[PDB]
Amino acid sequence: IGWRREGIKYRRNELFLDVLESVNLLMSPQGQVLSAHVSGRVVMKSYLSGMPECKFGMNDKKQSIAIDDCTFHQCVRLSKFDSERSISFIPPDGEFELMRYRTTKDIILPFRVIPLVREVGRTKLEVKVVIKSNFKPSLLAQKIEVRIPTPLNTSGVQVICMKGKAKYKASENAIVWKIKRMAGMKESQISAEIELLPTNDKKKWARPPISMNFEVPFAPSGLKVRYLKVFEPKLNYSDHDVIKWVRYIGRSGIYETRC
Amino acid sequence: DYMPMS
Repeated sequence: IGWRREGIKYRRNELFLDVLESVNLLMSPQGQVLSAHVSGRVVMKSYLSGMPECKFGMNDKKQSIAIDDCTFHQCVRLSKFDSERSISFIPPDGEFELMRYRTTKDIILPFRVIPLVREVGRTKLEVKVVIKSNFKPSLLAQKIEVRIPTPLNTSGVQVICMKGKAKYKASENAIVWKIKRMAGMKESQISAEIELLPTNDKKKWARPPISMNFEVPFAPSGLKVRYLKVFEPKLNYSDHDVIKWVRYIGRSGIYETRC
Repeated sequence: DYMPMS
């Protein structure tokens, strides 16, 4: 084997699985989903003694989710998954990327955005934006940002938001709303008044989408890791002896709700 | 966060 050395020794035999998903979405103003996909990588941090063959299993089609197509680290017997749905491999030591993958079916959209806009005459905008967290409530979304674009003839913006904090970054012609943490199945809202300058009347505005960024401790695809079995047949340790850890990091990618 | 595997 060219990627792993033969005499590795660890007193403490531990491994760490990271499911890393970028979720991506474009939503019409009426709540219909125009496009959606997940890019995911699975990264393994492994400290295992010797040369262990590992079998890695998830919910490839409790639940069952449907992976569309994926690609593996060379270390994986491609044919061992080509007739049994069992990903098998001897891992490299240290950190490495076991697979990347993509997912479009039956996604979990961590947040729904409900924009509401009202034209108080040629001078004001009245605007409310509600976000709903749509995941298990024992879980905390963190690093929530709600970017609300503003017009170019803007002459000041007052806002109220009971949760979070909100600047008007006029350099970027948008309102940034920032929320440190939010639990699942919750509603938070922001209200804004957008004082306006007169503008060339014909030259008119098309509300660009409201974009979000967020991090959530679960895989939006619905993927869930089910086993990482470790067999090492020359050495007097076995599976019960390995200390195992999983974590999920679903990040936003393109996450635009259309106004 | 890292949870153990059950």
